[PDB]
Amino acid sequence: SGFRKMAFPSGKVEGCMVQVTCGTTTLNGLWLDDVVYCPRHVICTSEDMLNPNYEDLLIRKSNHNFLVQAGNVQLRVIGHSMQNCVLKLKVDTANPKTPKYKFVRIQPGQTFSVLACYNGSPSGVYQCAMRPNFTIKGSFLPGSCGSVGFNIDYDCVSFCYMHHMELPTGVHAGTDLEGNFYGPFVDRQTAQAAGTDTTITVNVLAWLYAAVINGDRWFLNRFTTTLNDFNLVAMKYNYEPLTQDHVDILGPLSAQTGIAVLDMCASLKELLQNGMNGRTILGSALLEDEFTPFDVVRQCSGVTF
Amino acid sequence: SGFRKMAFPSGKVEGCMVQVTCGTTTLNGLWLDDVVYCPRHVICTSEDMLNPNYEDLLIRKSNHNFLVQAGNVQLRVIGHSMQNCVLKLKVDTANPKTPKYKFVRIQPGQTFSVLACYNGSPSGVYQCAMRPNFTIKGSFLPGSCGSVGFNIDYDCVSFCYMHHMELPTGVHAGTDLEGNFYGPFVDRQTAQAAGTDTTITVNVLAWLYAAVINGDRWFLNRFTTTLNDFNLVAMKYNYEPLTQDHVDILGPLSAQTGIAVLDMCASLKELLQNGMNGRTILGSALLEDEFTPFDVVRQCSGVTF
Ligand SMILES: *[C@@](O)(CO)[C@H](C[C@@H]1CCNC1=O)NC(=O)[C@H](CC(C)C)NC(=O)c1cc2c(OC)cccc2[nH]1
Ligand SMILES: *[C@@](O)(CO)[C@H](C[C@@H]1CCNC1=O)NC(=O)[C@H](CC(C)C)NC(=O)c1cc2c(OC)cccc2[nH]1
Repeated sequence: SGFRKMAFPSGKVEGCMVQVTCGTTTLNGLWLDDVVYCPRHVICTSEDMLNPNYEDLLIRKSNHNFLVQAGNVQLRVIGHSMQNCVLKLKVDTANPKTPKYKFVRIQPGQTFSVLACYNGSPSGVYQCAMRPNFTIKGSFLPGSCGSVGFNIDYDCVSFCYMHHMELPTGVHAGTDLEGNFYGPFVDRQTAQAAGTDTTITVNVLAWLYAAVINGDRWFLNRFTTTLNDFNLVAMKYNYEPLTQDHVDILGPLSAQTGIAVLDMCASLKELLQNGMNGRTILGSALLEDEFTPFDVVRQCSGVTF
Repeated sequence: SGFRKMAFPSGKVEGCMVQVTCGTTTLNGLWLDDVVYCPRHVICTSEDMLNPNYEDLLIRKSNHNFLVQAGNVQLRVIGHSMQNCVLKLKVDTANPKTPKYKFVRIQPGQTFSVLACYNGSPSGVYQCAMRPNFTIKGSFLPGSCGSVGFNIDYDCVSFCYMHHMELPTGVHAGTDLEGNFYGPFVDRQTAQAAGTDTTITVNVLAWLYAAVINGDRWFLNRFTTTLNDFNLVAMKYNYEPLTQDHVDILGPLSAQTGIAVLDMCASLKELLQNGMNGRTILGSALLEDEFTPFDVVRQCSGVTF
């Protein structure tokens, strides 16, 4: 039993974390096979960051301009290409620690593990969720650019995020491993705001099932609601609408506890209208939306990786 | 910026997790060099765990009664012995992924990272804190015995916890890597109850320092107390008394903010006596206690490994 914010074991990613230096800028790279992936603004100077023409700046660079570091071993760049905001540095040596990998673009509401890195060395691992406004509530310091977000299925690591910047509100934005930004953000040194951030509803419902599975039942009530009537109240409190797919995903959680999904919705409806009155749920004074139904099932059901 | 629970990179510990089977019972083991460490109750069947005589059970066990597997590959046991509640199995092969390691016994309040494992395959990693009643509020499922808790100091990995059981209350208990239980618990199929939990006072002070390092400093009292006077008032609110390593460990955080430890102690006593009056600190208004002063230094500074 128990329920913690759990990230995937990071060992498969640590073997790919390298250091990419170009000029006087240093960030992190992901060394898969004979390619090294890193944010493209490593090639930028301090003056270039304001308004960078990247294909312009990239054409003015060469292979020997990039300093790639893997441990205490300098990796030689034998070629360079650019895919959106991601730089691709081909090297002479392949990574023996390359796992089975894939490049996916997660949908908002999904979760992934972040391996915070500085100068190509892993600092810490933690779990994030892609918020509906395509930002993440991460923990990043200058030099964390190039850190990747990931999920592991069987022995396959599915990369989905690369860190790029920090918004003025403390949240963070980045790209997938193809270079496409999550959200309306761009890789320039400007103050960028995001859209209004809604609450991932189906994540809150799975979190409540996790509390019931762990013996916390103070929030349940003897009422039920229709899917539309719940979405009507949920929309009023800036919650994403619950879909028939979301209800289907919560199926196993409803089966284990015997509480219908539409029953849990009446509890979340009550919680939004009345508050928690100073009590806690799973030790939290707030409604938590950073756990997917899989995250709860993989913990509470007993699934292992 | 961004502050959240952050676990150590689990790669170095991943390469030390193995499977230990005795008859029909399977748990997890820690393989460092040519010795595998695991809970001693692996030599038990279902009815053996009720009232086990561990010295009498080990006398009827041989080296070939032990199945040690790295993945699916078996490591032959060339020697077995017992230290308290852990089992030591000498293996014919030395682990090439063995890092520089240590066996340490941590104090209630210190944090570590748990790498949850099932059948020798790491499942997830999360940060825990040792509660003052010597339990941990973990997240374990059947087959998780042998999962280790650890801290990383530079290139050294310090092992400090080996999981053993789950209390009726939902929390968990275990031993260090020397076999000695944390608390008054024993490895048996017995209903065991921990003592009354308290708040890790040194950890809320580091968290208040973490808030001061950022924006929130609204709770600064401009008052002081003696170490003795605060300890007497803190115990009246189910808070742990401050020891000596507590005051000295808060040193770097006090020098960074210029706010003395005893000055911060009076700010916290003001928050215990009159509450927070609907004000929030670092987001959640719940007085977090699972961040050590190192967790603040390590996160706010970007210490890598
Ligand atoms: C990378 O590590 C550098 O390659 C760095 C990581 C973030 C900054 C510190 N903490 C982080 O998460 N990324 C940046 O510094 C980026 C630069 C590229 C072009 C994206 N810039 C920002 O994150 C940034 C710039 C500004 C700003 O200007 C003006 C004004 C307000 C906020 C802001 N964030
Ligand atoms: C290990 O996997 C056993 O190898 C197992 C892990 C716990 C069980 C599931 N989740 C866990 O954290 N450990 C145990 O089963 C131990 C075995 C002891 C050390 C011999 N037992 C318990 O954790 C346990 C026993 C009892 C109990 O009795 C009956 C009554 C109430 C709670 C309880 N927990």
